[PDB]
Amino acid sequence: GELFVRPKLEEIPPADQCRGFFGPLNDSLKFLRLLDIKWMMNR
Amino acid sequence: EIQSRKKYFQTLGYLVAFIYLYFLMPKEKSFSGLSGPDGHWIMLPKGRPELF
Amino acid sequence: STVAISVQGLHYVGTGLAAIALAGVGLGIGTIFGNLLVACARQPNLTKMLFNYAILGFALTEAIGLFALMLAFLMLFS
Amino acid sequence: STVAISVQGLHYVGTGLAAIALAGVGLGIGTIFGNLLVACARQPNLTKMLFNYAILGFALTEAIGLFALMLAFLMLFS
Amino acid sequence: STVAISVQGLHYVGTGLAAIALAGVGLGIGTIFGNLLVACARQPNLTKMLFNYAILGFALTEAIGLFALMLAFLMLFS
Amino acid sequence: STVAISVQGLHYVGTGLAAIALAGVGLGIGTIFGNLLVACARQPNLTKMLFNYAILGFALTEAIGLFALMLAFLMLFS
Amino acid sequence: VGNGPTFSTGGECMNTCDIQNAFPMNDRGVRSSSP
Amino acid sequence: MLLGGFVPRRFSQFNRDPCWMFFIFSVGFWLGEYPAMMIKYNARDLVYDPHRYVWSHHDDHH
Amino acid sequence: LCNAASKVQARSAKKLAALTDAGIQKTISEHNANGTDAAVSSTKRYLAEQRQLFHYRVVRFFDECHYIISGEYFAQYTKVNLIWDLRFLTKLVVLFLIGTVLGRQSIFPPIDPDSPLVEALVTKVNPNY
Amino acid sequence: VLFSTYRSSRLVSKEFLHGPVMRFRALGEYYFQRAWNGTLNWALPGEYRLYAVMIPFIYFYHRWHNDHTLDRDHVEKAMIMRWGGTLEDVRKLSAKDQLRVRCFTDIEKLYSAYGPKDTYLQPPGDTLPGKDFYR
Amino acid sequence: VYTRWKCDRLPVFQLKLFTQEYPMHAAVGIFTIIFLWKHMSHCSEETERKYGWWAGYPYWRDPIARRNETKYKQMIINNDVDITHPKWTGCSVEQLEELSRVV
Amino acid sequence: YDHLASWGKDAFLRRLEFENGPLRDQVEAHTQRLLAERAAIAK
Amino acid sequence: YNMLVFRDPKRRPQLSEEERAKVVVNQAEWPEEFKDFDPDDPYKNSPEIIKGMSSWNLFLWGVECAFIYQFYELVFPKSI
Amino acid sequence: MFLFFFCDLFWLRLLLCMYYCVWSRLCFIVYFNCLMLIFDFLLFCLFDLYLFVGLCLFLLLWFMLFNLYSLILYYCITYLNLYLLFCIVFLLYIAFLFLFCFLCDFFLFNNLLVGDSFMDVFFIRFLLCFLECFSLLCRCLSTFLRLFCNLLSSHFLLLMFFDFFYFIFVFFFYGVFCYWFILFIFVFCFCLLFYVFLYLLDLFAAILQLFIFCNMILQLIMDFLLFLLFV
Amino acid sequence: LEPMSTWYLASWAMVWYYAFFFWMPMVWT
Amino acid sequence: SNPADHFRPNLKALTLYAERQHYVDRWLHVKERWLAPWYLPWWSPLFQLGTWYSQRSRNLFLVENHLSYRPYKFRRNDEDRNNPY
Ligand SMILES: CCCCCCCCCCCCCCCCCC(=O)OC[C@H](COP(=O)([O-])OCC(O)COP(=O)([O-])OC[C@@H](COC(=O)CCCCCCCCCCCCCCCCC)OC(=O)CCCCCCCCCCCCCCCCC)OC(=O)CCCCCCCCCCCCCCCCC
Ligand SMILES: CCCCCCCCCCCCCCCCCC(=O)OC[C@H](COP(=O)([O-])OCC(O)COP(=O)([O-])OC[C@@H](COC(=O)CCCCCCCCCCCCCCCCC)OC(=O)CCCCCCCCCCCCCCCCC)OC(=O)CCCCCCCCCCCCCCCCC
Ligand SMILES: CCCCCCCCCCCCCCCCCC(=O)OC[C@H](COP(=O)([O-])OCC(O)COP(=O)([O-])OC[C@@H](COC(=O)CCCCCCCCCCCCCCCCC)OC(=O)CCCCCCCCCCCCCCCCC)OC(=O)CCCCCCCCCCCCCCCCC
Ligand SMILES: CCCCCCCCCCCCCCCCCC(=O)OC[C@H](COP(=O)([O-])OCC(O)COP(=O)([O-])OC[C@@H](COC(=O)CCCCCCCCCCCCCCCCC)OC(=O)CCCCCCCCCCCCCCCCC)OC(=O)CCCCCCCCCCCCCCCCC
Ligand SMILES: CCCCCCCCCCCCCCCCCC(=O)OC[C@H](COP(=O)([O-])OCC[N+](C)(C)C)OC(=O)CCCCCCCCCCCCCCCCC
Ligand SMILES: CCCCCCCCCCCCCCCCCC(=O)OC[C@H](COP(=O)([O-])OCC[N+](C)(C)C)OC(=O)CCCCCCCCCCCCCCCCC
Ligand SMILES: CCCCCCCC/C=C/CCCCCCCC(=O)OC[C@H](COP(=O)(O)OCCN)OC(=O)CCCCCCC/C=C/CCCCCCCC
Repeated sequence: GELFVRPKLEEIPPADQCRGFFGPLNDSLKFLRLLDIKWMMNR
Repeated sequence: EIQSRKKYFQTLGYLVAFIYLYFLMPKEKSFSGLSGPDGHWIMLPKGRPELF
Repeated sequence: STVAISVQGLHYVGTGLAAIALAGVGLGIGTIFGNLLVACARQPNLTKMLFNYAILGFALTEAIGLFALMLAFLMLFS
Repeated sequence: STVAISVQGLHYVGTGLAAIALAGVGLGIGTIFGNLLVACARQPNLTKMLFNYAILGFALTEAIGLFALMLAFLMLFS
Repeated sequence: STVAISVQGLHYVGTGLAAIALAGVGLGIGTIFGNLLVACARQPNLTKMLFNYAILGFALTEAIGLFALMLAFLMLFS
Repeated sequence: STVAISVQGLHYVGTGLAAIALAGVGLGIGTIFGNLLVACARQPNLTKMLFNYAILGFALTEAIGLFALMLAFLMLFS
Repeated sequence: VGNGPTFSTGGECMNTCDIQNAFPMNDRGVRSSSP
Repeated sequence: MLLGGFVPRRFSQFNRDPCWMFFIFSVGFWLGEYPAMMIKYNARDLVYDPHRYVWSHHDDHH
Repeated sequence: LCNAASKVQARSAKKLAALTDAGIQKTISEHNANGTDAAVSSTKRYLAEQRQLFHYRVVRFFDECHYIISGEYFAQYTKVNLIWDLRFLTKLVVLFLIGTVLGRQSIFPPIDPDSPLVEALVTKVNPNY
Repeated sequence: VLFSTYRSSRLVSKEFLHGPVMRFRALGEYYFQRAWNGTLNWALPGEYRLYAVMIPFIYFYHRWHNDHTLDRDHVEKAMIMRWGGTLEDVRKLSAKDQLRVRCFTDIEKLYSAYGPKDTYLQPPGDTLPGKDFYR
Repeated sequence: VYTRWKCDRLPVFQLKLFTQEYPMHAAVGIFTIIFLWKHMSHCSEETERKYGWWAGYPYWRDPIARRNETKYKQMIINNDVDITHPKWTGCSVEQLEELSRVV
Repeated sequence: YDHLASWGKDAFLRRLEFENGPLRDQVEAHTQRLLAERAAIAK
Repeated sequence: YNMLVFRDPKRRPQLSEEERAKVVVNQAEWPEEFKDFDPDDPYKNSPEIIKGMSSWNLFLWGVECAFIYQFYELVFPKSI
Repeated sequence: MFLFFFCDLFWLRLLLCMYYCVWSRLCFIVYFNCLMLIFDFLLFCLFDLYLFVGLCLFLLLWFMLFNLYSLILYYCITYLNLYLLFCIVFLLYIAFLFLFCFLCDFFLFNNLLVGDSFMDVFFIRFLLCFLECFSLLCRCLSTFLRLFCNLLSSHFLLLMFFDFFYFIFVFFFYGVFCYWFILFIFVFCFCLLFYVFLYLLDLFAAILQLFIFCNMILQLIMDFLLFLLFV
Repeated sequence: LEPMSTWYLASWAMVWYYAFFFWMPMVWT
Repeated sequence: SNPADHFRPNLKALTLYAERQHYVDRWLHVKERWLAPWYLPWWSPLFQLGTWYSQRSRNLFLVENHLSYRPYKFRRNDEDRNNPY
């Protein structure tokens, strides 16, 4: 529809804010980000 | 000029084709076999005894 | 085994089903004229253009009903 | 036992069922024109434009009926 | 005792029943376009936008019919 | 006496009857989008939210249609 | 006068076409069928 | 597009243009072939084929 | 039953008044004044003229035969004459076919006793026809 | 270098067959190059007389082809199947008999789905030959 | 001035049209042609009998059998095939002669 | 367009020349007067 | 007027009533084909393409051709 | 198997050669929207958005030469086959789709993921993306199916009605000389009315179906066009 | 129905492919 | 049935038959004849275009190990569902 402008480096939220199937995969669970498809979709 | 001559010849050719198609050309594979071909095989091997 | 059966009266059944296709055709025509009246009440000066469009709608709906009726009469004579 | 039975008349029944689809199509077309009238009496300056869209709608809606009708023919001629 | 019967002509009935589903699709499309005609007469300036959404609905309403249509073939050619 | 009859062509009828369920899903989607068009003209400033809600409703109706298709395919194969 | 054709029009009315300004208008108010 | 051309006002004027002359000839053929079929196919001496039950298209396509 | 008759009479009267032929109007007025029938008078005049022109037709036939036989007709042959001759040939063919059908008093040729179609004659639904 | 890619490389003179070509163009232009001959996507002209001439001609030649090339096959099949199953058997009949048979086929065509069904369904008790007559 | 449609000859314009104007469409069309001739270019004898004839298959002369007979005769004569070979018959020549004398 | 000269003018072409020729004003006046008279008679 | 779907074109007036009223009609200058010109019947006095060839004659010619087409085989049948 | 046959356009080809040896203006086009994609001025597209005009015009001419003239009795629609129409629509639709895909711009497909960030990505948005990707192919299939079915149904109906009219006209016209002549005249008038109505309906439907056939393709193209604003 | 058939689909489609690849350029020019 | 028969091409002229084996072999002979000369090295794109895809497809056919039976492509009768032979 309309033109798409890529976000700036400062406009991209941090990875820790993203949520997985059950909950955020923060520290001690970072390596589970690779396996969680929903977390990757949200990211 | 070029297109006029080309279309004149094309018109004559199409006229001949139309007459032949709709008044002379028989339909293939007739039930009685009095008109049209029944089909035949092509590209059959020749002079290749080792093939069989 | 290889049994085979032909039934005669079945063409009465299918024909009847096709007649049901005229239920929504009937209705539909109804609906058009319904709306037409309201339109002629809302804009009474447009009593002819609206009539023409209603006739067009009836003609198309009647064509559909006629498509169905062809089957209904054809199965009844098969 | 094990019998391979082939009934012939069933192709009528199915055919009739397909015609029932038209009951919707027909009705649907009517609905369009219904609204068309209510739309022409609400803003006549757009009548022509509206008419065009209606025709588009009719052509899309009718298309569906044809599908059903095709099936009927397929079963009626087989 | 155990008797196994294989009727060959029953797929016509299932095909016709599947085709019946197209009535709802046709009616839905008619409703969409009727509402479109009414809406455009109310907010003409945005007509184009409305049209797009209408088409979207058609794209999301015809697809369903295809599935039904699909089943018909899967039973009509089998 | 006791007869254990197994007819091989009855799943087509069940598949068609299940497929009939899509006549409601299609009409529901049509109603959703018709109301969406009517609402956008009424309050065009909220087009995106209305579009999102209509998409949600379509997804739910499509889920119902998916359940119906699951039953239809299960009967068609099993 | 002869029976020959003239500048093609395509069956269009130049008094209401999208390029009507390209067709000169005469005293009677009828736009020409040609440049 | 049906924009214009010679249009006869009535039957008697179809002979004022060669194209409409051909048209009225064709219309004569079209409408007059039906009476001929009435006479030919409703004739007293027309007899059905005795062997009409030996074969029919209905058994062939079935 | 009476309104329809009045309407038909009125329509025909309007059409009769509409025509702008001086001779037709004059004859109609004269016959209306005298109370006679114009159409029947026209028919009688026509038949009288044709009765008095029979030998004119014979003389014309012989003159035309001489014109054709002498070759003068083909000397000035044009496309229009070709069109007329094609029309003439078509009428001749159609008349020959109609004459054959009437001569045998049957649309189709009669069936011979040795033909296998005799059964069809025997199995007529209605022997009267 | 062998053949030119440009249409300007003429193969004949400008005056080659000028007369016949001009007559052909006169035939084309007289009715078509007119203001009222505005076509719809080049397929439907505006001149009425083009319809009046071309619809009958198209129908005529299509009908001749259908009658003498397409339906003739069905007619011959009916004649062969109903009167021996072989071409020689049909040729054993006279022209009048063949005429009768072909006209009965025409009757069947005109009835189609609305005529009486006794033309192909043998009523019980009928004395005429059946399907196993030649078998 | 130069234009492709007016100055180039027809074959040249055809190549230009389908190479610098509609190359993807030409590619897809060629793809579809290959698919059709790879998967939709065969018809069995039974299929021909069912649907391959305008008025129906004339069993009373069986033209398919005649066509195949001509084909096989031509192949045998041209390729010098010994149809009496044991692989074709499944038995030795002497056994074939014995069978001929028997029947 | 000399090659068309032999074809002459058909009835429709003659009518168009008559109505749109130098006598166009007279034909327009006569036609409009006749139509007005017929309309008055109809009413 | 109409003949089936073929409608006779009508020229739009170009003169105003004031200018039109000042026009003097002189039918002596008109061609013999168009005298007492009637928009509802402009070709009443138009000449026939072929003298003596009526429309009914052509219609009958077509009817006769149809009769020949249907009846020739009844008189001159041919074998298969 | 190689079947040699010919199309039913040879006379029309002859007429085209005769009547188009000289130039003529075209002012009426069945699908005019292929020429006017942009309605707001100062908007322009870097994509070749007018590439479809030539194919559209040729397709309209071809389909019109076949479908419109098929109303004449015994005229044959040579291409009337389901899979052949599938091939035609496949060519056009997939060619344009591959033109957009060869662009190697993945952001062009961002709009396939329907909805906003509020909606759950896996259970709502991704299923909508699946349905939309399915809907593209379904649009292709529906286009070709709709073109095939309209012709087939219309001509079947015409054939059946013509057969009925022939039957009653030939085998029941004698009632004109009988005491039940009024019934036959009523039926005959009804048949004439039905004849005219069917012919008008078919004439309108053929053109409308060509319009929609071209509109589907143009809609495919328009779904992926992006317009820049002149400054 | 031949419209639903495939036993000579390739030869049948050759008509469309010839129209597209050989006749369209002529109509174009 | 009869109405359905009206939707057939009306200008069928000739039908030719050819075995897949025969014309495939002839095509291979043509390809070998044109790709044989020394002035077309095996590493040229033209030669690889001619040969590699065909080799790959034939290899895929040879490697195939299917648990089901695929009936012969060119049987005399392929209309009977209950007879793959
Ligand atoms: C198998 C073999 C069998 C063989 C059997 C034997 C064969 C015969 C052998 C000889 C026998 C002895 C001789 C007997 C001779 C009798 C005839 C005779 O002399 O005639 C002269 C006589 C006039 O003589 P006259 O009185 O001295 O005249 C003085 C002047 O000369 C007057 O001059 P004129 O200027 O008036 O000249 C014109 C005049 C003279 O024209 C003629 O001479 C005509 C031709 C004469 C011969 C006719 C023979 C008829 C025999 C039966 C039919 C055979 C086919 C005839 C074909 C004729 C084609 C034109 O025209 C007429 O006569 C017109 C008649 C038709 C009138 C039409 C009006 C219809 C109105 C309907 C309205 C309905 C409204 C209902 C509303 C209801 C509301 C609830 O005319 C007639 O008798 C006319 C008879 C016409 C009968 C037609 C019947 C047709 C069949 C029924 C109709 C079916 C279709 C339509 C149905 C529609 C639904 C309702
Ligand atoms: C400065 C020198 C002055 C000399 C003065 C001389 C004056 C006196 C006259 C001289 C003598 C006459 C000269 C010829 C006149 C020709 C007619 C004429 O005037 O035309 C107008 C015009 C006059 O020239 P121009 O206007 O001055 O200049 C033309 C422009 O420069 C460029 O034109 P363009 O590019 O715009 O268009 C050319 C062409 C487009 O270009 C081409 O077509 C050329 C390429 C075509 C190739 C087709 C074959 C491909 C096969 C596949 C590949 C095979 C590869 C094999 C490899 C090796 C294998 C070992 O356009 C067309 O196709 C449309 C026109 C078609 C004409 C109609 C043809 C049929 C008429 C039938 C009438 C009779 C009916 C039957 C009557 C029966 C009665 C009972 O001529 C042309 O347009 C040329 C047409 C050429 C068509 C060739 C078609 C050949 C088809 C048969 C092939 C047979 C192969 C057999 C193989 C067997 C193996 C076993
Ligand atoms: C000397 C010529 C060059 C020699 C070779 C040079 C070196 C190699 C060149 C490149 C080779 C490519 C190899 C394959 C690459 C990948 C594609 C693929 O899968 O291919 C499958 C297969 C090749 O098989 P393969 O993979 O090599 O392995 C064999 C397998 O065992 C087979 O397994 P299968 O199951 O796939 O087998 C089924 C069947 C499957 O076969 C097919 O599906 C055949 C499809 C043919 C496609 C043609 C493409 C061009 C179309 C142009 C537009 C036409 C529009 C429609 C016109 C209709 C009316 C004519 O395969 C065959 O039997 C292959 C036979 C191929 C014969 C090609 C003959 C072309 C004739 C063109 C006629 C044009 C007439 C225009 C007249 C106009 C006049 C104005 O088919 C093709 O590759 C077809 C395209 C071949 C193009 C060759 C080069 C251009 C044409 C040169 C000859 C021109 C003759 C003109 C005669 C004019 C008479 C008037
Ligand atoms: C074994 C028996 C024989 C058969 C062998 C066959 C071998 C097959 C090999 C295997 C092939 C496998 C694949 C087959 C796939 C088929 C698919 C198919 O048919 O699709 C439908 C599809 C239908 O297309 P369409 O829409 O009807 O349009 C194509 C038309 O051609 C119309 O389209 P268009 O109008 O757009 O075309 C352009 C047209 C533009 O318009 C024109 O140029 C007008 C003329 C049109 C001609 C073409 C139409 C033909 C009409 C019917 C036949 C006419 C009468 C023939 C009389 C025969 C009498 C026995 O220009 C031309 O046609 C250029 C050629 C002009 C030739 C002019 C010759 C003049 C000679 C003058 C000589 C004067 C001598 C004087 C001496 C004086 C001495 C004192 O067909 C095609 O697309 C073409 C398929 C061709 C595939 C290639 C076949 C291989 C080549 C075979 C050539 C055989 C030559 C030897 C025969 C000898 C007599 C027995
Ligand atoms: C833009 C809109 C165009 C609308 C055009 C409207 C045309 C109106 C025609 C009125 C009736 C014409 C009757 C013709 C009779 C011919 C003789 C005959 O027997 O026919 C009977 C035939 C068939 O009649 P039938 O079915 O009763 O035949 C009986 C025959 N038996 C019993 C053996 C079966 O009539 C027709 O089929 C006529 C239908 C015409 C429908 C309109 C077609 C329009 C599309 C083609 C346009 C062509 C223009 C080409 C111009 C050049 C292009 C470059
Ligand atoms: C009565 C029954 C009725 C059934 C009806 C069924 C529907 C029929 C519909 C027919 C009409 C519609 C057809 C639309 C088009 C369909 C297209 C299709 O699916 O075709 C697929 C088919 C697949 O081809 P294939 O079938 O040969 O696949 C080979 C795969 N093996 C070897 C494992 C068997 O495509 C073709 O037929 C064309 C192939 C040649 C052209 C492409 C070559 C390049 C390939 C690139 C990848 C691989 C090589 C490496 C890269 C390149 C290196 C140089
Ligand atoms: C390139 C050939 C090298 C070997 C020598 C071969 C000579 C053979 C004898 C030829 C005698 C007749 C020649 C007639 C004049 C030919 C002129 C010519 O080539 O015109 C091409 C002209 C096309 O013209 P345009 O495309 O418009 O463009 C032309 C200008 N750019 O083509 C034609 O019209 C066809 C003319 C064909 C003539 C004959 C050609 C024969 C070629 C044979 C080569 C093979 C070797 C032969 C050896 C023969 C030994 C006895």
